[PDB]
Amino acid sequence: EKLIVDGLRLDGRKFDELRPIKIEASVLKRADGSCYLEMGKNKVIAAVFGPREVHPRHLQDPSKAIIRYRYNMAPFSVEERKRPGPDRRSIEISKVSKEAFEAVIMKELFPRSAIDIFVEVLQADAGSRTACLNAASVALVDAGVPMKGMITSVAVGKADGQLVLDPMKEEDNFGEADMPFAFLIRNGKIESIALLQMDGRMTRDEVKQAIELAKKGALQIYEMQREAILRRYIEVGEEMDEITE
Amino acid sequence: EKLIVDGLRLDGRKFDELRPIKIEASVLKRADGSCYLEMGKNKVIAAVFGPREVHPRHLQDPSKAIIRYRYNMAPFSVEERKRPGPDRRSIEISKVSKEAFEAVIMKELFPRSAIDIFVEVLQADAGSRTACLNAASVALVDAGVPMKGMITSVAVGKADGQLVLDPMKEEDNFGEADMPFAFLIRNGKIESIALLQMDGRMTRDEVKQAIELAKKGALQIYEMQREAILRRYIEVGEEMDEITE
Amino acid sequence: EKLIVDGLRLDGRKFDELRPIKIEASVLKRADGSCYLEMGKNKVIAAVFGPREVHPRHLQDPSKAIIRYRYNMAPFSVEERKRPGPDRRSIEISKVSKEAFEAVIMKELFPRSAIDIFVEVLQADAGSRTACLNAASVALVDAGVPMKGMITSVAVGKADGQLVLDPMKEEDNFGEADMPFAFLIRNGKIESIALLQMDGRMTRDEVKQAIELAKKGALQIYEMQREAILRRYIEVGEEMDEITE
Amino acid sequence: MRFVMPGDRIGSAEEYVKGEGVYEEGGELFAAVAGKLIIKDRVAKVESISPIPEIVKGDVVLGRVVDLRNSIALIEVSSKKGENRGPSNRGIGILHVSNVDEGYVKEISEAVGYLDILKARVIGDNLRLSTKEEEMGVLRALCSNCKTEMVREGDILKCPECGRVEKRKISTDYGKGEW
Amino acid sequence: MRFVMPGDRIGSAEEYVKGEGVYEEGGELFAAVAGKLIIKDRVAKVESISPIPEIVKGDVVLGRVVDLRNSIALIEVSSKKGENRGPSNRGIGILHVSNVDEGYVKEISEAVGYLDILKARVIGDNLRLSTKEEEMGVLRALCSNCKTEMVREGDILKCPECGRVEKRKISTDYGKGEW
Amino acid sequence: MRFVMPGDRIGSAEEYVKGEGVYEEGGELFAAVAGKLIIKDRVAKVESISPIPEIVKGDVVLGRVVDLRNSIALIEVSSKKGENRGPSNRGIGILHVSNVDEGYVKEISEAVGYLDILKARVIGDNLRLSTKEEEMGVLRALCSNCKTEMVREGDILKCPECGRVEKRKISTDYGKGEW
Amino acid sequence: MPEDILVDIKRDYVLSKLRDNERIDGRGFDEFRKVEIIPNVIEKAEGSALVKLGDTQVVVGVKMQPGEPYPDTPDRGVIIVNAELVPDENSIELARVVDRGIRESEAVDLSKLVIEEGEKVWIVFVDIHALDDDGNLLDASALAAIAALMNTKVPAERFDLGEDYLLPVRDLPVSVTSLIVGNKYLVDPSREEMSVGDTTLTITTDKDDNVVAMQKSGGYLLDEKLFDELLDVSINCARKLREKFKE
Amino acid sequence: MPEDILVDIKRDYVLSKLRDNERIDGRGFDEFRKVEIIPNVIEKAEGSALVKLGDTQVVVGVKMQPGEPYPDTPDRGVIIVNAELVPDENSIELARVVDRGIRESEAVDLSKLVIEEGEKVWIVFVDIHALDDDGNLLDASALAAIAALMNTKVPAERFDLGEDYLLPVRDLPVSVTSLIVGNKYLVDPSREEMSVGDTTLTITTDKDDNVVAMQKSGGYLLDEKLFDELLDVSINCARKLREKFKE
Amino acid sequence: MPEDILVDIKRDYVLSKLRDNERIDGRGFDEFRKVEIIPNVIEKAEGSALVKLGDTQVVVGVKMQPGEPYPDTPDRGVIIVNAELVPDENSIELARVVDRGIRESEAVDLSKLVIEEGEKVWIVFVDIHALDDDGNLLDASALAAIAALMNTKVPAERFDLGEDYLLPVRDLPVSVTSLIVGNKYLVDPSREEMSVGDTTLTITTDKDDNVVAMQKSGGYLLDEKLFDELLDVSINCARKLREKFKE
Ligand SMILES: [Zn+2]
Ligand SMILES: [Zn+2]
Ligand SMILES: [Zn+2]
Repeated sequence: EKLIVDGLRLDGRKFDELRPIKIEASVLKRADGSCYLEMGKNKVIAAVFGPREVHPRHLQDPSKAIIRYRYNMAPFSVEERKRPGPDRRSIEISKVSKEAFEAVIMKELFPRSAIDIFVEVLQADAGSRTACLNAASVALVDAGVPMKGMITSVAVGKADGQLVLDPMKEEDNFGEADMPFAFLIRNGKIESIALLQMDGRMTRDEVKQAIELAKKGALQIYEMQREAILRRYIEVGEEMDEITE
Repeated sequence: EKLIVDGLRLDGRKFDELRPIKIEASVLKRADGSCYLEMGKNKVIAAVFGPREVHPRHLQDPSKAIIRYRYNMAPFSVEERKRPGPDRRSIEISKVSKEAFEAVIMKELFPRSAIDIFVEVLQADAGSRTACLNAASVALVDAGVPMKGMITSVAVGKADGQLVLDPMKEEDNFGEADMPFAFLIRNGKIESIALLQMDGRMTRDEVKQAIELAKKGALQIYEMQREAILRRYIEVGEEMDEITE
Repeated sequence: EKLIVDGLRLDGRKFDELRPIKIEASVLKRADGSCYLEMGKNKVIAAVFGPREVHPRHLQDPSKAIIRYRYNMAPFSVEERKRPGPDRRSIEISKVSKEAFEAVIMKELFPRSAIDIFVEVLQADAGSRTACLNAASVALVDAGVPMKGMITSVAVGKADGQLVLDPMKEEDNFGEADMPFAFLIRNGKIESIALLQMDGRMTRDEVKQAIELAKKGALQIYEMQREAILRRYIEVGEEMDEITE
Repeated sequence: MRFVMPGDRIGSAEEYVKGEGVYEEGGELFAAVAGKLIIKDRVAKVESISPIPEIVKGDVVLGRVVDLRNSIALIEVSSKKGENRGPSNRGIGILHVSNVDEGYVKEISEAVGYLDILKARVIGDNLRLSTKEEEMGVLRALCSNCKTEMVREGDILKCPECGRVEKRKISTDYGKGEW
Repeated sequence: MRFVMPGDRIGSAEEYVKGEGVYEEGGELFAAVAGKLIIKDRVAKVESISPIPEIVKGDVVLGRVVDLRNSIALIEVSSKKGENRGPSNRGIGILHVSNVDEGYVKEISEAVGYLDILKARVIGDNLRLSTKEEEMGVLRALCSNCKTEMVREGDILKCPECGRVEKRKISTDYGKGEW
Repeated sequence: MRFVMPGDRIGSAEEYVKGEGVYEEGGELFAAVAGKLIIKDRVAKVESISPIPEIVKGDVVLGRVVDLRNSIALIEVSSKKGENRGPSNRGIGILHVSNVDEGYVKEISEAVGYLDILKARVIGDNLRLSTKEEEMGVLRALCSNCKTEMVREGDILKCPECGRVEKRKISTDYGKGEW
Repeated sequence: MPEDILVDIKRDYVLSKLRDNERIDGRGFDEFRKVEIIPNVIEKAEGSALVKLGDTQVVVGVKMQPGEPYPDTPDRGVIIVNAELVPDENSIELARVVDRGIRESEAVDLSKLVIEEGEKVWIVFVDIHALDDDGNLLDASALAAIAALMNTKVPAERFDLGEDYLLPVRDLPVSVTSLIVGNKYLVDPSREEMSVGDTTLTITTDKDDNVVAMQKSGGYLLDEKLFDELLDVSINCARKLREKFKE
Repeated sequence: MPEDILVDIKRDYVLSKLRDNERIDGRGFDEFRKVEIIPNVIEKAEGSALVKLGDTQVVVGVKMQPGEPYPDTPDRGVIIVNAELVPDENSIELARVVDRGIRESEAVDLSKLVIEEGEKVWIVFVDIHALDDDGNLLDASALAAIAALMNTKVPAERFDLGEDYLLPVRDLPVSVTSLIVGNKYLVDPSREEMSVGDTTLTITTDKDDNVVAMQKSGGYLLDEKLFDELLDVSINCARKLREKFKE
Repeated sequence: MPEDILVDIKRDYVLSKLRDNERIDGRGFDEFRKVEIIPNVIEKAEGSALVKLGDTQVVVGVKMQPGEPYPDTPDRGVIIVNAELVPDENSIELARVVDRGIRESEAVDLSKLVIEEGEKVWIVFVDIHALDDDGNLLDASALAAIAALMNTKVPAERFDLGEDYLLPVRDLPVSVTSLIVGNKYLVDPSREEMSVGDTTLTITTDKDDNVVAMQKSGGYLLDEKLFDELLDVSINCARKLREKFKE
């Protein structure tokens, strides 16, 4: 069992190649913002409920909106029916995810408010965490909530000694390292790191090179995000012209 | 086995015969209203805690009282000791049981308050759900909380193709259907349905015939209900002439 | 198998001998008072968070401070790795331990406040519950919370028909009785009973003979507690003369 | 038989006038409660076999001051004398100085207090409390120094532990465990 | 293409005045929302693809009265006619009897009602409401005696079951389900 | 040895007078806290090895402005200068415009901002605060717009981000992280 | 509570129209909104289906694994149904109804899912996931669950029980939920119509039009007259929805 | 807070009568109220009983079924005791006390409830269900619980173990709870006397008048002199009570 | 909120010193506080260690007992890490990181912890118990956890398997957590410094200076250049801490 054979991975992609991605904004009616997202075999759905009033008074920040993010896996999203409800892994993912948007969302504009982000994975593969972030980010723009810029996420793995972009299920489970990333994008450029985590065994040199592969990947994903929002812009445009039509 | 042999069910009752009932009002000293009820092997006890203040201010209603109903089975009420506490079944029975009184109680007379109904099945058999409702309606009158009328309840089963009134455990486990009902009795006559639930297989015709079979049983039960409150009326009456005597 | 062989117990102690004890005050930095205590193999530490504001306003008492006490065992303190999280035994220990202190802390001196007492057993043996109350009492003095006096606790056991002071695990698991106490200690003498619990089988005399064997060991424990606070008194004292030195 | 169950038809809304224990629906009057049906002077009412108390102008109530404001005093009305059942219109009642001892006392502290159990009368739709009769007045007070229970000593309320003697409108039932 | 994504650089804060949907940083103007970038009179702004309404001065609002003080009427503003998205600056506005119908009515309790759905207009800030117009007023009043919703009949809100009638500033869209 | 443990008898309730760290019961005085038993002029008190501070007139306090009601400033007092232990009598204190500055100041929002961290001196029971002296005042404030911590510049607070500018009774320790 | 203001005005509107014998969108009182069933939407699942009822969206996934045979039925398969409505009491009632309709119609021969008399038996997990709540998630979930089971593939190979086979489904449970308002009924209520109250009646029918499950919910009194009319219209409505599975 | 007002006044009354050395109802300081014991109140259970103590009511159900014992004690039956006081803190303490009396007095020969040594063993569930709390639910639950075990029928047949028989009971644990107010003690306190404070002492005795368990609960200091006195009283009250099991 | 007043001022102080290139205690930005590792502090534990980092104190006990291996990885021992901080979202994170470092570095060979093919395997419980929190309980806990494992005795002769042996620890995971403030970083922050905010970067390294785990926590944007430098700095800090295990 070898992961890389002749420069190709078990699914045919090269080391620096993303799995096929599909992004659609405004797919939910009862949500301020939303987006459906497919990353490889990951089928993820994101929902955002625009600045609304936070109900439990003690969670009300007098000076800024509070961000809540819930990553959750559908019982049927994995190989073995998963018991519904939060687990240690989900709470964790929800926390770093919450934190990735806490630096990008302009919360000072909505005091005593709440911007709740819900992300559900209908089908999971490696990277679901990454897929939800890209979905959540699109969902947030669809909801028109102010942000310093976009948040694009991709993970980098290590297989048979080589760093690979957007690892798949066999690569995460049998590889040597998994490293999920997320950056803030401004002016079409990678500005800073919004999310960073890694498990495995990498050399200092491979960590720095990994940052480089993820950036190349994230920019590619960012383009796809911009496109999904572009279409949404074209649909609401031809909608305003519809009522007038 | 065989549910109906020569027009007689496995206990001697006829298709349209209730199980031996017993009803007693004011059975709990520490309670605004109470009632011990029996329906066949079912031994139930209801307690009501009059229009009081709902403490957790958030669950308060500025125009009407909230109604809470808790259906709970004691761990010794069933054949196989049941772990104490809320079951999904219990939650369900409590939701629907509370809905039957929500239409009947004149909760608008006590804003910001709460009328809590607690029913406890000490011994279970088929129909405890309906026993508790009968028991609760008595306890509510005993507590004197304003109502549009009474709530009487019975279930209609179906064994060996034949509709039967007030089904027992065996006709409920081996029958072809079970349909709990609860009606509002106003002026000694069935007026509307407060609770309707059915599980099994019945024809459109059988459903209609089953409604009928049930109303006959309700009027019969309601009579036992007026009787029990009559005795109560005597007790609080001959009780006043007691201090005077 | 015998517990008493020739006046000596399995560990070589006499029927009226405390196990080795060690007590140190002000052992934790972020805590108003604290104490590290060792009774036999029992390793325990207590922390007191001085008169502070109780958050959930519904628990706030307008006339007197509320006392909270939490007994909790470390997953690694027992032979069989216990699972973290309140135990029935734990909840019980905390309640009875809280009561022992509600009877001494001068709560009417801090209305609307809370005095929280956390006691953790890092290594358990028999009587941990006793080590904790002793530790706690020291911590409370260390935190300076006004008290009627000191709380000293010890358990009396019964092995092979003979009463024994401060029983060990073996004795507790194969003896005929186990009885922990706690006394209020004013004017260098034992005044009253702050905590009393018994399990096993004892005669009317034995019980009464157990209080005597308990008060005897308690005074010894109490002298140790007093030396622990006296050393602390030197430490806060030479610590002041340090800033000026 | 005057007995009546809730739901029982009492008659048309034309001839009879809705009263206690009765309601109207579809132009018809029914009993809202179980008890004796009394149809006196056009009015139909039902004597509930378990009435729910209601504090009304003129009743004797038992309350506790929750907060003081150097004039207006907030007393938590908990129960009406006569019935053990908690009333439906329980809540906060205000007791002003003018209605305290038909005397001349400033502030308020000289009669009321804090957390002290009181026993006044009702006069005013807003649970407006008033204490004039000698039967009314503080029924159980506590010291501020030791918070200890205060015992009645003649025309004043002294403390056993500390000894600080406190004075305030005492109710002849003070310390009696009755009201 | 005038389309911009949040993060896209619009220009230096020297050349343009930060407008809606734009933020400044390091002396650079960026888009905070996705939409059409418009530069009218040096003021650069972005037309959000999902605007978040801000209840400003002069717009029609919708709310429920939270509490009626003797003169000031406290209303719980919720929406801004023209957009389903809950606005950002929601909360509780103030309605003074002086701003009810240009007429001279004393009490506010009879002009508006506790828990009445109201259709007001913004006067200046802090959600200062007015209802002296026909289009504005109460949209749904609940009876105080039977707690049920009241229907309109002429200029009075006659309760269907209890019959009681109430008089309060009524909107021309009363009972329509529209505003 | 002057060392006393709580529960140690100091003497009869006749011999000495109950002071700090001492309690009375059964006509006898005891020590409630561990520490040095000091007896000054028949008054027996105990210096606790862990004193629980109490805010009193004259003490320098640290607090937060939780509410700005016209001519009134409700401060959330939490610490007493000189001691790290949370004080026993913590709660809301009051700052009047008349005490904001020994000088002349109109309004209070002109010196004490909502949510600001203050350093005041107690001048009256019930946590009556005074900002009079220069050593007192606001220690940290947030821009009302961007909510960014304002940097002191001259005798006015400025926001480094949005550049807004607010004025207030600035303590001479503003931004030092010391009070 | 702050949301209630917009809803209450929406309630006046739905009622204003009800008085003039109409619904918000122009439907008839026994007319469902457009129904769209999409199976195999979750490949990793043994079975799945996405159902669209108007703008209401829900997805059901099915997972099968062997194991626990109930002590009372050690020779009968197992079906567990759960729902997630991202309150609890409602999500629970929703799962129970969907389950009852599948259970009482015997849509899935539980006797055929046996593997080892009282040792190992197939266990079917039915998980309902609501995506867009625009009203009547109950019917949508019921349509999606049966649709999902009909498109389910037993994972025999993955384990050791040989060739894989489609799940043997013998019935087609469908349920009609109606919003009752006074003495009027509205089949397939939209989220907007629900602004009137949560008073509904739900009838579930099998292939042959036998009522298999009924559930009345909410604090309302159900007029027996209307119940009879609605019982008939409902069996009809379920039949017409059932032919949506044909093509 | 609103109920505390009537309780404080009621307290002023209780203390006043205590001053004159009198209990609210005239009872003697060492006298329980009317005690009524009724076995077989719940049928489907293998054991049951109801106890009335004054106006206080309690029912106890005993269930039994084969099960796996504690790995620590491979050869012995299992007895679990629970209580529901329809807070949780008090409900655990009450169960544990009753429990301790049963376990420490060895009223049930756990060695006789073994089926397949190390594998199966009789697990005895004892659930306490408070019906009416008028003070001292403990003694009531102790009485009820012991009564319930004595009237237990081991369901050997139901599980294919053959021929039913009574649960052999070899001792009669009886607890006596007293309220302590200062130095005076009130045996079998009523809910109205508890308005004084939740300060109590509980002593449980066995068949031979030995102390099998003790428990003082509440924020108060127990005078040793009072204790010694009450220790005798309690043991005596036990006997006067333990006789209501004879007839 | 009230405790915040004191912390917000402390935050102003620390930020003031940062502006002048200083830390409040005079440490260097890549300098740890004094570290003290004391193993065998809990004898009733197969392994254990107390760690003092400045004033921060943490105890970690290790309990081993045979159990069933996960289904997916038979032939593999089990290691379960859990933490107790006396919030939960922080307790889980701290345990997960500690756990991640041990697992990715393969500090303990789980293959050697197999008892029986795929039925019995050694289960290692590593429970972290915070004693005093003065900052960086994470690095402290990682230190104690690996130290405890290094002083672990497999309780073989207690479950009757064989003879006792020391747990074979093959690596030495060390994590270095830094407080990121703006563009600056502060290795091993103290509770005082943490008042600035909860924005950190944690890098766990192994024996060969390979990065084993990494985690940035907090709402902030990590600058790429700052990260690159913190990487090298952290690898080096870990090498130094790792040496405290030698002597
Ligand atoms: Zn006093
Ligand atoms: Zn009306
Ligand atoms: Zn600013």
